[PDB]
Amino acid sequence: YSEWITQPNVSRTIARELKSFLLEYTDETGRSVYGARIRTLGEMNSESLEVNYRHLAESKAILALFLAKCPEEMLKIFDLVAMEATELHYPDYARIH
Amino acid sequence: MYYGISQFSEAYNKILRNSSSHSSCQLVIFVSCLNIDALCATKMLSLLFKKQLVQSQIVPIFGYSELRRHYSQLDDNINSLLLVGFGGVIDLEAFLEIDPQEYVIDTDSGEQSFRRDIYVLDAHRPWNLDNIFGSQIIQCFDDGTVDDTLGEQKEAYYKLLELDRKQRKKQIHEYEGVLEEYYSQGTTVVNSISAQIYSLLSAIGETNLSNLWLNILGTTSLDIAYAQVYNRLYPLLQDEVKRLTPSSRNSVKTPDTLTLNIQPDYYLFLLRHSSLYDSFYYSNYVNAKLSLWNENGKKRLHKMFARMGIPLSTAQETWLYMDHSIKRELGIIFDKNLDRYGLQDIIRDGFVRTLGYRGSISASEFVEALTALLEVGNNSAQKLTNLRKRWVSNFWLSWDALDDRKVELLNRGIQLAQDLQRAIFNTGVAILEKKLIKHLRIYRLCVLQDGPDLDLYRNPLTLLRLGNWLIECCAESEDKQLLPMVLASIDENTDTYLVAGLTPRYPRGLDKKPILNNFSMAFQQITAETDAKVRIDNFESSIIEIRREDLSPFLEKLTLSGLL
Repeated sequence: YSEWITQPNVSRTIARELKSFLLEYTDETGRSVYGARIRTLGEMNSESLEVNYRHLAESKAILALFLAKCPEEMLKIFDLVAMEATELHYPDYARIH
Repeated sequence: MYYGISQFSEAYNKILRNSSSHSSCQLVIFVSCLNIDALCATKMLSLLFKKQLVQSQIVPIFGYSELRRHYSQLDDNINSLLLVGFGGVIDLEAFLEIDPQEYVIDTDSGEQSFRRDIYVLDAHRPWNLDNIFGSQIIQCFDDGTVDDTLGEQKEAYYKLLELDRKQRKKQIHEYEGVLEEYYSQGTTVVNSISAQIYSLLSAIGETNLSNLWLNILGTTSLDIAYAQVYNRLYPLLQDEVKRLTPSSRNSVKTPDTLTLNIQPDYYLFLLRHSSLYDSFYYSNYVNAKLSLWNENGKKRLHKMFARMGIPLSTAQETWLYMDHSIKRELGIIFDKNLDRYGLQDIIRDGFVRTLGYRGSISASEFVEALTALLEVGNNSAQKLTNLRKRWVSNFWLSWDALDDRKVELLNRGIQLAQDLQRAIFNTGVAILEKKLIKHLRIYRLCVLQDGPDLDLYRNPLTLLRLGNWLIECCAESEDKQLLPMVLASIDENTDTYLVAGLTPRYPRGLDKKPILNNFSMAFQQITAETDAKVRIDNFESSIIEIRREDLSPFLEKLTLSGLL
């Protein structure tokens, strides 16, 4: 699996995939989950984003499989994606963490 | 009218002719304490009389009762008084029990002269017309309002005075109609007393950066309650800053350089002494816009700093040690963001003074320090008097803080200002969370029955801090109608409520004609009708104090009145 995650086309695809997941997965109210969690993350000036795995297993479940079988590579990618998502949400959050 | 702004020189020349000598003290200044603008005007005036070496006495006075006492014990050698920051809105010739024939001398000619002058330096309106026209002894320093506005009332006063049949009936009914429509106007401040003294200093040729700074301070003290007057006066202050600023450029900061810039002076609370976070958090306007008295507004303020790219720990640093790059970039960081939260009126240019190497201070911060020193600086009638004595004594801590030699006293003022605003804020969230503000049909009512820091609000200026904090919050809401407010607070020691009648006002950024305070005469009418025991001697006559048992009948009679 790690040999697959580290293939650069696969890596770039995975980055787009997780970004799409964060921006489009919602509560049954239609409210974006990680939109609201990122909003809260910045308000707390936190370095941590709590991604619920069951959400990732509901949509783009292959990424949940890679995350289970190969977390060290996947979490590096997902960290970059999460920073991208919150930098999109808050400009210059790179100054805070 | 009595002395127009073109002829303040003539009144000052009359002062030096009558009541100046090496021989004796002859000039008394009564100044209303608990008034920053009156304080700054008196400081400017005292520097003038020091330079001209005029022997004089300053008396700080709380209210009209002490005024009548202190006037009564003046010796005939005192042939000029200056009344600063009060007295224009009451018939002083009647109230001080003047008979002009007791003071008249040297008629020759259809003419008179008098053994004592009473010059009045007051910015409150409507003028009492017995002062402006009736009296020959009272001498008001007019801003131009009389000549601009009161021609009909002038004609009505003189014709009614002349008019000791059908024509007689018509005329007397007409001019009583005019005068009883001019009176029962709500009270309002139209100028800064300090700017009037500054115009006098311009006439005499006495302007300098010290007197200009005092004028800036006295004018800046009006900004919270009387925003339109501050906006009227601000261009003239810019002119004078540029006229008196030196010609040097690339001026290296040097321990002797007094500098007085116009520069961005945001509408945050004690920015250069607070942290950044606290200067947002304890600002009246920020609290009003964000509804910061609840956790959602608190979340919004955190959201703002996060979006600005400011770490919260940096935001909470005391401003001197707060990151230099942020301090350079702050104007950009605000410009990019504060419209996004509707806080765009935070952006402002204001007067900032920095002397040598000992920091920078805006007029906003400086008046906050001075007010805090007035508020918290140092059997019932005796206890009340011993409290008013503390406030008369607090005047001299604000006075001495105006001197650069005593900046440790200014730092006392800064610290007291922070802790006072904290007390105001906690009382405010108590009021709004427990929903104390009862919405009576004509006006909103808020009565503090109990709570921490209750023993501060027996001071009028602290009560007005809380009133202004409330009024900004109500004004910046969309759902609420703009209505007058009564704020009251029990003193458990004297067993009397101190009660303040407060105007509403528009949102801070909007622009319409001014709103007047009509609690000033409504309280008088209820006082005149009632058997209750209520004191109405404060110079800010929209403030009264009343026994606890009498309040609810008083408020019931007030809300039955149509005058508000």
